[PDB]
Amino acid sequence: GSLTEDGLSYKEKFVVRSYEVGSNKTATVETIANLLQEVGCNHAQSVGFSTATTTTMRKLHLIWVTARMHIEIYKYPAWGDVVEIETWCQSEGRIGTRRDWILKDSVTGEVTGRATSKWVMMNQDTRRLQKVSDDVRDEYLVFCPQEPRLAFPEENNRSLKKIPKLEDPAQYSMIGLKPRRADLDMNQHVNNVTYIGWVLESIPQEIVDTHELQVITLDYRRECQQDDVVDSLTTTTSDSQFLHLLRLSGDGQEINRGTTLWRKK
Amino acid sequence: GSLTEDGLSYKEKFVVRSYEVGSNKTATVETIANLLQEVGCNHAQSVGFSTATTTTMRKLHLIWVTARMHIEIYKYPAWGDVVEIETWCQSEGRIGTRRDWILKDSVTGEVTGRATSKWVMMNQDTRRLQKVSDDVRDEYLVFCPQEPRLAFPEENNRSLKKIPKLEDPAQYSMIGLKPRRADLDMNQHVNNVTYIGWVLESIPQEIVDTHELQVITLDYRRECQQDDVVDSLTTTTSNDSQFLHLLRLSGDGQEINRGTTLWRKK
Ligand SMILES: Nc1noc2ccccc12
Ligand SMILES: Nc1noc2ccccc12
Ligand SMILES: Nc1noc2ccccc12
Ligand SMILES: Nc1noc2ccccc12
Repeated sequence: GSLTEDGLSYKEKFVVRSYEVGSNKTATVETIANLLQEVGCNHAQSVGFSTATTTTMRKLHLIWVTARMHIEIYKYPAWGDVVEIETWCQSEGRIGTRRDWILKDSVTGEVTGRATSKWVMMNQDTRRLQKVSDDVRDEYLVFCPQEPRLAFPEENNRSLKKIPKLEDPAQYSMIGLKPRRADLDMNQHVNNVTYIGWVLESIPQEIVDTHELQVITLDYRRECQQDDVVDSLTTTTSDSQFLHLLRLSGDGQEINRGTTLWRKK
Repeated sequence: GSLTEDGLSYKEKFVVRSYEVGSNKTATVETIANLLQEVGCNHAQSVGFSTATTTTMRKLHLIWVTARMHIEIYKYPAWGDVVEIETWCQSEGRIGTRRDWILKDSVTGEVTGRATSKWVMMNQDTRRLQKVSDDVRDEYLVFCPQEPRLAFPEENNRSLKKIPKLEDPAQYSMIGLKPRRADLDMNQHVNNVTYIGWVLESIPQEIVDTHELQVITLDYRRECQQDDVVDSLTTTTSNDSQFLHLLRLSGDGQEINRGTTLWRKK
């Protein structure tokens, strides 16, 4: 992979692996989400982030945390295909930052997918959110394009729509989901992609067999600890559309809410 | 990746990814096992296997299934490091075939790991095992070296040791493990690497925090179906710690796997 000529975005090519594909022999949405996080990490490393916190963030024990992930796939790359992904960051004032991605077929150059994410600053010890200071902002502004560059430019598009809370009883559910060591990242926290997999666990297999996932929007509210147990709830709201909720199996504390849009194969 | 000059083995280089590493910022044994299966698939594709069954196997509805996996790691590659893996197959008569792997640091060229696996032929529909026929053997012999080439050449080496059955009560356990869609392969069967992860779930976190996994041997006896629930059992059998492992169905206690692990103090 490499930073582009202007040093304001990063591109990397990936060959889809045998274990990364589903029954259609194309990459799963979890493989795509893993590749988006990989190209994001390689981008941070390439612009100087130590092995993505700035000097002032490390001093104040502050970290970036995902608030929302939104992915739209037009065509999933097949096993053996090369997919090229370009990513960049942009500040959205004191609220936080946005990381965007564009996925392309390396052979044709056509856009096969796009993604966007909202990141907020959190104190790693107290878990208190807080806005972005001018000192922190000034440290990372030099790595972002200044004119707006949006993967989702359309005025008030799917990536920015408010998501309601699923009301009991859910139409479908998958209960007692627990993370194993492979679900954790290098910091022993549950990987963000695991939550996407858990959301998808409550979609009936008949939908997965006759449809392709087109759009997924996920809000992150609270993290699942290594010893927590999760229930995944889904209700049809309609192409098929679903409303999703992940909550702790015991007291019902919300961890995530989301929506999915599926296209008939 | 590419077949070597003689066309009897295959090599591929991998850059270790950020999500593929554990708390030590080096690749997990499950990432290594996934890379071994990836280089194995690329080897089958390179020698002509359709997207690894031969013409006669497809006609008879026969497939290769793993009976045993054995992995020994000297050094786990760090995040961003390039690891080179070489793999080859050898027939072991009518019993089945063996696939071996060698892992190397691409920068130094030193051997950082090795692995070996035993594969048996099974009818896809009835699940009945069988010896390999001469017709099937003749179709894949041309892709294997004829002189023995062993990743584990040693005399009474660990890769061929018989594994006993763990007796209740287990010292440690992790109950109610279920596969999710990411645990399935392109044929909707549980991926072999998932079973390694489930075995490791019952190792106490204190061992994982103070030791590095050196050797893992796993026998495969029965597959976990998409709607089955598994219990992972572990008992210490021992600077080094050794454990005996058992995976069984949560309900009736039907064995799916048995294994052993060897851990060295960090
Ligand atoms: N999950 C991630 N997407 O982009 C990133 C950039 C730096 C670190 C983590 C990520
Ligand atoms: N990892 C990063 N690359 O560019 C950035 C700009 C702002 C915040 C983080 C990053
Ligand atoms: N899991 C595997 N290791 O090697 C292989 C070769 C062909 C197909 C599957 C595998
Ligand atoms: N996938 C394969 N590459 O070489 C082989 C030799 C024997 C059996 C299978 C394979």
